[PDB]
Amino acid sequence: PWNPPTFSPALLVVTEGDNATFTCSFSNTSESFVLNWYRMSPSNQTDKLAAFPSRFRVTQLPNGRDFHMSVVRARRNDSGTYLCGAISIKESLRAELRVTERR
Amino acid sequence: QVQLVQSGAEVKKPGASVKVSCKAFGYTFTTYPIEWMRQAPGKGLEWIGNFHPYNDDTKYNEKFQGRVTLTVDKSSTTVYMELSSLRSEDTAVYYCARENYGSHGGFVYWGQGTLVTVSSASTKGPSVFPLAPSGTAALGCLVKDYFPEPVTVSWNSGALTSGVHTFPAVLQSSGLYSLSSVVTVPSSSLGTQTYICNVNHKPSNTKVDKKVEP
Amino acid sequence: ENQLTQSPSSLSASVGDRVTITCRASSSVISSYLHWYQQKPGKAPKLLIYSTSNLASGVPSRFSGSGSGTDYTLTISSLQPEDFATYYCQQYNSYPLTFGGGTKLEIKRTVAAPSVFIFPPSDEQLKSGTASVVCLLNNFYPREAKVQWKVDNALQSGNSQESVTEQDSKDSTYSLSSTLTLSKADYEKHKVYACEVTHQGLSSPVTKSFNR
Repeated sequence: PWNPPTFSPALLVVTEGDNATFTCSFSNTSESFVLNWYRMSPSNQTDKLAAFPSRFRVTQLPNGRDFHMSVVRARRNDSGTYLCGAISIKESLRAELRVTERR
Repeated sequence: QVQLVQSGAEVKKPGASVKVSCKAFGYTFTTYPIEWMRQAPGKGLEWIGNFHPYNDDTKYNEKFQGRVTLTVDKSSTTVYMELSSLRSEDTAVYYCARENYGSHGGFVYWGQGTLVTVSSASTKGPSVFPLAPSGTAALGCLVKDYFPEPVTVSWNSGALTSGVHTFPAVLQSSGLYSLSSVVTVPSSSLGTQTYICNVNHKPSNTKVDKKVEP
Repeated sequence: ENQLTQSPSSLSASVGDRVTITCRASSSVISSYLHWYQQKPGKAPKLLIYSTSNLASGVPSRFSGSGSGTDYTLTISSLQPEDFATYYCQQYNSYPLTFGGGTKLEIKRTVAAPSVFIFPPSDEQLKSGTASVVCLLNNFYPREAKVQWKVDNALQSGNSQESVTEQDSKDSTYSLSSTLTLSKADYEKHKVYACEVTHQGLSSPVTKSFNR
């Protein structure tokens, strides 16, 4: 897969109720792409959470290369595997979210 | 090829400060949080807190809320654990560690640990006293009032290893360590053969032999 | 915090035997977030099992983990010599992270009675103003022993410290020092120093004494 987006960091750990913000990095060579944030489910399925251009939000950053993929008010069951994907599907590598129990 | 490299051991007086380093090799420094732990001698593991170089977020255990600062230097891919106002109780091996993909909170890679000894005691060599013998005879050497750990004890410059027991040091209340080293030998050898204990405490440059005689 | 409690804290078994270690959590833990470590002396812990039951990379399959809720276990099916170590459980369900207190796995062996020896303080040491009296229990199994001091028939307390070796690499026995620390003055005020040892491998207690 040539020039896929990256997604950082590899692991984000927060307590339930907190926000978590990943960064999808993608410099298109092609013009007109869409950038999707996805969740991987048990048997390797994907589900789409948000997109460029709900608790899940994508924002392009001022450098244009970068995109915050934000979760607001994380729940426990938000824990899991996430990635980003560009369409000029070129998939980023996977990262993880873990949402801890607030005692 | 991931490895975490920690700074060397540190002996400290009460009230002082330590800054232990944890430098990361072999991955993108910002991808994973660095976790800090400690384990007092023969104890069990206690979590201190963590630093995520991604976003500079810290999580601390309430125990160490104030006294510990975690900081980073991304340039050198190092996280630092600074502990202020050191107590005797903070005597421990301090570990850094991180997760890997899908360990769900299991720590896959660990630093080598940094022993931090906090004591009012100051560095000094042991006094070495015979434990004189008097079938099978026992003899030995008492190795008393040194600091910090460790010492090493051999018998007859390594020639005698059968029957040798050198006991873990115990901390006396003086804050200095003490141990004996013993060996059993044929009582018929007593007086005929020679038995010398070799005691080395490198922190004080102490190199003492003692002849143990009847 | 969610305290983790492991049982037992020391366990004994033979090469080729099975063992089961227990980790009970004070509150319920999602099983994905409970993990096991092995620690050999001097070295860092190593991940063994993650998410309750998955072997870590390069871990042999004689190792397995199980459980849920508050009750987790670890099983080694076929003890190898390299497996005598300490084992720790850990939780990542909530902050603060907690670890269990440790289970140390030791080598089971037949019973062996100690030989007991008693060492008076050296003159060399008495000049200095202190007197250490060492009682040695040598090459015994299992580890539990009762060592008592009498000075002129008075039971002593507060004033002795015990140290025990790790199992001998050859014969798997322990040895134990008990050291009574007295001032030269206190030492010189009494005559008979006795160490009495009770141990399962003995017929009845063994006493070693000297007169100052």
